[PDB]
This record gives sequence, C-alpha cells and structure tokens, in this order.
Amino acid sequence: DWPVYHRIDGPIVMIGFGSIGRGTLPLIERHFAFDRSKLVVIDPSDEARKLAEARGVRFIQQAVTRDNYRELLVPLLTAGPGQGFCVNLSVDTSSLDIMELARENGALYIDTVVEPWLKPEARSFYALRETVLAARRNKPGGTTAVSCCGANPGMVSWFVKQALVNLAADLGVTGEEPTTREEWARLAMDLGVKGIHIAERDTQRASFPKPFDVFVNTWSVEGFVSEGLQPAELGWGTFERWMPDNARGHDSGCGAGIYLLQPGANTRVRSWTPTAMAQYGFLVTHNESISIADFLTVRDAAGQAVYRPTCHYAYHPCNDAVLSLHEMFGSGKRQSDWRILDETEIVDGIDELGVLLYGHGKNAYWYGSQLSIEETRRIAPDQNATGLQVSSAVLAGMVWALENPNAGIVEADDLDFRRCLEVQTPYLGPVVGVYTDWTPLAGRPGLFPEDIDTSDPWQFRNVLVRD
Amino acid sequence: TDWPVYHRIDGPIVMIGFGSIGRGTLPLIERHFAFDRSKLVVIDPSDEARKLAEARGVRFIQQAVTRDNYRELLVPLLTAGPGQGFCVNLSVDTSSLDIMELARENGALYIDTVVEPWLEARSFYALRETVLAARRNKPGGTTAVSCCGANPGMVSWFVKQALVNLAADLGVTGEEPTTREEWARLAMDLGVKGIHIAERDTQRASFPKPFDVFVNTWSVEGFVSEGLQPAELGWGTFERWMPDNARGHDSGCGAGIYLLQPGANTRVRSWTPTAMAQYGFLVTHNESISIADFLTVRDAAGQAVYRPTCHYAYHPCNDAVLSLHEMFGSGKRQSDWRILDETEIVDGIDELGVLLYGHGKNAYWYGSQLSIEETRRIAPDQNATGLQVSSAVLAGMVWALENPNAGIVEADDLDFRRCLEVQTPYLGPVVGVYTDWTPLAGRPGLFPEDIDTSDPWQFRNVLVR
Ligand SMILES: NC(=O)c1ccc[n+]([C@@H]2O[C@H](COP(=O)([O-])OP(=O)(O)OC[C@H]3O[C@@H](n4cnc5c(N)ncnc54)[C@H](O)[C@@H]3O)[C@@H](O)[C@H]2O)c1
Ligand SMILES: NC(=O)c1ccc[n+]([C@@H]2O[C@H](COP(=O)([O-])OP(=O)(O)OC[C@H]3O[C@@H](n4cnc5c(N)ncnc54)[C@H](O)[C@@H]3O)[C@@H](O)[C@H]2O)c1
Repeated sequence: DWPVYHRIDGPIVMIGFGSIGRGTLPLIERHFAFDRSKLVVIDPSDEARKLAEARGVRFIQQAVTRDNYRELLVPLLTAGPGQGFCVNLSVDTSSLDIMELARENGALYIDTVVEPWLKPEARSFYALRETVLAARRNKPGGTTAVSCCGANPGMVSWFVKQALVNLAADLGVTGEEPTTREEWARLAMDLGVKGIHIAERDTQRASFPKPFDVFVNTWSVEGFVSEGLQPAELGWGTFERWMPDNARGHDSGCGAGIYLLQPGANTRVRSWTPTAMAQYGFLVTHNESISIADFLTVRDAAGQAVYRPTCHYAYHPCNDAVLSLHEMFGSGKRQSDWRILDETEIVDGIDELGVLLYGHGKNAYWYGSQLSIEETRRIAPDQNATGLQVSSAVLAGMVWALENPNAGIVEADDLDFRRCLEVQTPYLGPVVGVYTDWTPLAGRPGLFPEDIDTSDPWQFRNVLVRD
Repeated sequence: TDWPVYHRIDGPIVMIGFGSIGRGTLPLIERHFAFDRSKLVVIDPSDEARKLAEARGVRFIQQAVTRDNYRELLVPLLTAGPGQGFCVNLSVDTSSLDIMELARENGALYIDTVVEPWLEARSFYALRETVLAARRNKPGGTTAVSCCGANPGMVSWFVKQALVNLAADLGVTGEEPTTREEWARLAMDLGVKGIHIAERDTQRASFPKPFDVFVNTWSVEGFVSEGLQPAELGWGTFERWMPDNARGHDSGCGAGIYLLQPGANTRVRSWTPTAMAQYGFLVTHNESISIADFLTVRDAAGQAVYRPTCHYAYHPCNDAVLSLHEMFGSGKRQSDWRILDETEIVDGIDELGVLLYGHGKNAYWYGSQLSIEETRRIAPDQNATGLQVSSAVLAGMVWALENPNAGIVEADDLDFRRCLEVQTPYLGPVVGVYTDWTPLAGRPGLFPEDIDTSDPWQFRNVLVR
C-alpha cells in the first residue's frame, strides 16, 4: 500500500538512465499516476536501452546536446494533455539550459546537480550556482524548477533545518520555529553554529576484490571523477581566522565561498561520523557547500554579512572508491575502465550521510541517515543504498513541485523541509541525531610540530590535512 | 633435482621470534642445512606461535627476550656446543645490537633483518650508526650479518646487479667492481642520480577489509612502528631543493636526511613494471641510508662529491593502504590487526625491486615479481612477501657459514652474486625493465605546481605536496 501522491497530467521526460535514473523510475511508477505511454527516457547508451526496453518504456537513444536539445525536448515536453515533468538525471548536459527550456514551455523540472554542456574561478560550482540565481532574478516566479535536489545537494538541506530545531530544543533556546530564510539564518547564529560538514561514510563492500586499473564506485564514476578533479570548494564562515595560501575568493555573487587551487578528491579533512568515528573525508566541491552557507547568512543594514557558517563536504566513499582515488591520483590519469557497484555485487554496508553541526555549546551534532543495503533491497529495486537516498530525494522534490507548481526556480533550501522529509523518510532507514565530544584537535599536537590554532578547535586551520 | 644442502651447522640454532618471517624461515633452515633437529630452538612469547611450533615439532620456549634476561637466556643456549651456533633474530621489540654483540662475544654467528631497540637518536640513521660504531670498536671477529631481509638486504644485491646490467646494456664490458669505492664510482660514472626501493604488493585477500582492523602481509606492529617514524632518505648530491621540515645529522656517515612527518603518510611519485606510475609511501628504512653511503665518492679532503638519493617508495597491499587511511584518519592504531596467511590470499605478487634513475636510459627497474601461486609450490607457511624475506635470510646464513670470520657486515658487504645464487630459486621472475616515465609525466596539470623541469627526477618533483 505505497502512497500514490498525485497524478501527473502530462509527459514525464527522464534525461539520463544511469544508476540514479534506474533507481528513480520505479519510484515514479510507484508513487504517481500518469499516462504510461507518455513517459520517455533519453540516454545515448546501449546498456540503458536494453534496461529501459525490459520495462517497456519509450526509449530515445540520443545524447542531449547544445545543438539538438531544443528540437528534441520541446515536442516531448509539450505533448500534453497537461503539465509535463522533466526529470534530469544525466551527465554532460547543461542543467541551466534545459531548466530554462522547461520553464518557457511550462514543464516542471528537477535535477540533482548544476553542470555545463560537455581558469578555476569559472567552472567552479560557485559560478555555476550563480548562473541559476541570476536566471531566477531575471524571471521571478513562474513554473517551478527544482535545482540540485538529490541526497547531497538536496536532502542534507532538510537535515540542516531539522538539526537546527533539535539543537535549539537541546540548548534550551526558545522561540518560534523559523519560517523564513532570515529566521533560519538568525537561529543558526543564536545557537553559535560555527560551521557544518556534510559528513558521509559509505561502507558498502563488494563481493569481488578491487580490480587493477578499474575505478569502482557506488554512483556515477564520470560524475565523481569530474567533481573530484575540480578545485576544492567550501562555504566560508565568518568565524574562520585563517585560510591557506592557495585559497581564492570570488569577485561577485553571494560571497559565501572560497576555493583551493588543488583537486578536491585529493584534499583530506579531519571529520567524524557515528559509525566511522574520527575519519578522513575528501573535500570534494558540491553545490550545498555554498547554498547552505548562503542560506544561513545574516546581513545587517548595509548588507554586509555578520554571521555565516563554514560548510563543506567531508566525504569518505566506499573502500573501493578510496583505492580507486589512490590509483588515479598516483598514476596521474583516469583508469582505462570503470564500474558502478550493483546491489547484487554488494555483500553488506550502509551509506551514512548526515550533517555535522559544530561550534555550539554541545560541541558537535551529527544528524542524518544510516540506510543499509539490506534495508534498500527490501523497499526499492534496481539500486544500492547510495542510489536510494538520491532517488527518494528526487521523489520528494517532485511531490513538492506538484503541490507548488508556480514557485519559480528553487533550491532544496527553499522547499518545505517537513513535507519533503515526510515523503522521503520511508526510504532512509534509521535517521538519528548524535552528539560527540570529538574535535579536530583530538590527540594533537602529537609527535610532530603542526601549524594548528589551539584557541578554537574547529578552525579550518585544524580541519584541513596539510601534507 | 632435490633441494641443495649448503652447509652443516655444528652447534645450536636459536631462532628469536616466530611470527610471519620466522615461520617462513624455519622450513628453509631445515631444508638447506644439515644438523641434528634437536639443536634448533625457537623463542617467542606468543601462544599462537607456540601452538604452531608444537604442530611443526620444534623445541619452543615461550618467553620474551628482554634487557633483563637476554644474557641469562641466550648465552647458555648459544654455547651448548659442540661447535659454533647460529642466532637467527627475527623478532620485534628486541635490541639487535645488544643481541648481536652477545652472539659475537660467545663465538656464535648472527643474522637479523632490522636494527631495533629494546621495547634524531631513534632514527634508523642513528640505529645504523650504532652498528657502524660497534664495528669500529671491534673489527674482525665472528661474522654478524645486520639487516639481511628482502629490504633492507636483497635490494642491496639488486642494486649491484642493476649497475652491472646498466653498464652492459650501454656496451661497457669488463666492468666488475670489487671494492666499495669502485662500486660508488660505477654509479657516478653511469650518472645514476638516485634509487627508489620501488615496491608494489598486489596480494588480495579472500575476505573484505574488516572495520577497525589493520591488515598487512607482514608484521603489523613492525610496519606501523616504522610508518609513524619520521620519513628518512639517503640524500643525493644532485638534489637542489629540500622541504622546509627536512633536517640533517650532525654526525655519522653524512648520507641521510629526515622529514618532520610520518613516513607512512608521506607520498612519493614512483613506478614499478606491474603498477606503472603509482604513489609509494616514504617509510624510513635502513637501506635508504646504507645504499647511499655505500655508493658515496669522496675527494681527498673527505667530502662527498657524489652520492645517490635513495629511499623507499612502498605501495603495500590494498588492505594495508586502506588500513593506513583508517589509522591516520582516526589518529590512533586500530583495536586489532591480522597478517594475511597464504590460505587467505586469492592472488597477487610482491613486486620488489630497485629503480635506478637519472642515467642515459632514464630509469631501470630490477627485481622480483614473485607470485603467491609460485610461493605455495616451493615453500610452506608463508605468502610471497614472507618468502622474499626468508630466502634472503637463508642467503645471508649461507654467506655467514661460508665466511665465518668477517666481523660485523651489512648486506652491502656480502658477495652479492653468491647471495643471489642461493636466493633466486625463491624469487620467481627476476627482471630488468627500462621506462621513459619520469615524475613530471603529465605535469604541470590544471593547477599551479612548484616543479623543476630542468631535472625531472629532483625530489622536488617526486614528493607529493
Ligand atoms: N545530489 C546528489 O545527491 C547526487 C548523487 C548522485 C548523483 N548525482 C548526479 O546525478 C547524475 C546521475 O548520476 P548517476 O550515478 O546516475 O550517473 P551514471 O554515470 O550512472 O549515469 C549517467 C547517465 O547519463 C547518460 N548520459 C551521458 N551523456 C548524456 C547526454 N548528453 N544526454 C543524456 N544522457 C546522457 C549516460 O549514458 C548514463 O546512462 C550525475 O550528474 C551526478 O552528478 C547527484
Ligand atoms: N628486512 C626485511 O625485508 C624485513 C621484512 C619484513 C619484516 N622484517 C622485520 O622482521 C621482524 C619480524 O617480522 P614479522 O613479519 O615476522 O613480524 P610479526 O609481528 O609477525 O612477528 C614478530 C614476532 O616477534 C615476537 N616477539 C615480540 N616480542 C618479543 C621478544 N621480546 N622476544 C622474542 N620475540 C618477541 C612476537 O610474539 C611475534 O611472534 C620485524 O622486526 C620486522 O620489522 C624485515
């Protein structure tokens, strides 16, 4: 008795049918009523074609490009009878161009990342996010288009809101539950949240040993590698007193971010999750690092920022992905082959994904999901635990967009977090909040001299591994 | 067609330590030397070791050798007679130097695979200097072989064989050095700027990596101990840059520096034939100093005018790479550890060789590609890592029996051709391979880097920063 939330009265166009598309389609078929013959999947690959053929859904085997996207998508988006829904789960395509095409033709839109069509300041996820904010300022309101609504970016934005609420109660901080951005930002400031890690540990383990010269991951290899080779990026908090010599800022935009002139997936930070305890994460650039820091910014009269939390990814991927990164960076080039772990090839593990709020009176608080592969297989087909946290987030954003179809261009930080979590929670396994006394200065200084800041344990000076 | 018996041992054989290396060495000692079986006795404090020794039918004393008991224990055991005994030290937590000097005082031959203290001045440079000082204070005497495992040990022989091969491959004939100075000049004359001990262990386990367990193919305690020490290397005369946290030594042979950071968290760019380009870890090792020292050329005023860089570039097995990521990421040793047994290894090799670079053919790798499959067919109770070590101990023991009045010697002092003659049946494919790879391959990339394009093998380019 799965809930059928709404009818979709027009076409459903899924761009891309990889690990996430394969996990999202069965949720779309499960939770929405629609004209089955109006669903169409667009993907250039033959692996995708035969999978889509098995489910008997329309398949167009093409790569969407700058040259063909208009003539290819417009007739599909406007086929009626009612409002269609564009579900973009691809690599190598312009999120912004397809988003704007969907809007000007009255189709709803959702994606999980801002990327361009197939100089570090440009190409950064900060600049790409800025193109979306600019589009929203150019065409306020209108048809809803949800930008970056997967597990992270996406779900973690809702975890941050629930975490702040939990910290307010546990810290005896009194007041209404915020309902505006300005009020959320001030609540973060009042609780004394210096920064936030997106703190993730994937423990899914494969049934086969790691093959030589093969990159292995639990989701897009092409996407992860592309993101990991880009400069490390973070939302930059007002409490930070030090940045590295190779750090750089942005001349325009919301002003919430810096980047480092080194690749994110070869940049380690000291972080913590409940199952891993103290661990290394990689500082891989991500939309929510900027969007969450921007969302929680408090400005004064003259528009200057007086409070902003640090925010960045601290990603420990699966063991095979750690080995794949060691191999790739040590060889100096991409492996000649890659594979994504299928649920049939995973013997055990979880995708532990949450937000670690630190700097407040209880030191540090981690809130998020501990979804296991065994739980995943029980409640959803064709995906591993990583995929289901992403695919269920897309499902939640689609429900929200159907109930709020004229909200304009919106980020995950703009959605009603309680409604989105109500949709997603049946697919998240244990969702828990845990306090810890761990700090980045645990056990330090040790035998060797280090350039640490002992006045404040959570300074980025102390978090960043400086090899 | 049967195994060669190289020598009779006419006195007690005392094996100190029965971990992964001792377990692999005991069957080779039994196989290749003649002696009354009751002359051999193993000393180790571990219950696990005791049960295995019982199953192999050897005498076993369950005791830790310490500063307080080693004289009471080892002197009676090593002098039981009727002739000269052999102390085979394959332990952790014991003083190599103190046991070595005790064996020599009592006329027993000695061999070990590392210089360790009893459970600047704790560096492998300084530990090596105490052995050199012992040799100066007592020249001659009964042979004691220091640091004769796979690395340090065998790799010193590979360096010699590689220098001769480089000369031959250039058309230089009649190049057979006999003295230390002649070996150093050969390296200088061929233009060898440096040497990596370049290793890639591809042995894979039949079980996934357990959380909060350190996994390795040889000593976990020994590997973590070394890996947490400052990175150390022999420092070449061609080097024009060193990190800000590098430090030298006020005394000793002068061949070394160290970095104020743990070696097992220090990455260097390197290369092996099976790995191609890879990261290695710059773990401190005796041979990094001893080989650079051995190959040093001095002017009349006694200052070094030529010396090669030399250091470890170790890519351990996949589970050990994960184990180091976990250990350094948590800031503490895992609650448990295990060494992979040959029955737990599904496939792989231990590719261990020397990478000589800077000469006219850019880079030359020489060494062993021993597989776990071959290991099982030719020697019991060990994986491929263990067999490279145990067979090197075998070779050093043969040399010591054949040269019993040579005093304290390093692997660099032994007859390398004789030692490789004994060891090679256990090394699988032993190959030399040239490559055009350099540390500047593919660089600069997208990001600014402080590199030296005039000299791609500078440590400035090798060290990952
Ligand atoms: N926000 C999050 O939490 C999150 C999580 C995982 C993935 N993602 C993103 O979602 C996307 C999908 O990831 P995945 O694991 O499914 O990747 P994947 O590599 O498994 O699949 C990508 C698919 O896109 C297809 N494709 C390539 N070029 C195309 C084009 N020009 N037009 C249409 N399709 C094309 C490929 O054939 C492939 O089937 C990626 O962009 C990734 O960055 C976001
Ligand atoms: N040169 C090389 O190539 C090379 C290679 C591998 C190992 N090693 C060295 O060889 C030694 C043994 O390696 P391993 O893999 O067998 O290690 P291991 O950790 O498997 O075994 C060490 C053994 O020493 C025993 N021991 C501990 N304290 C003792 C004491 N006080 N007296 C006697 N025995 C004691 C332990 O019970 C254990 O059985 C280490 O010192 C290691 O660094 C050298």
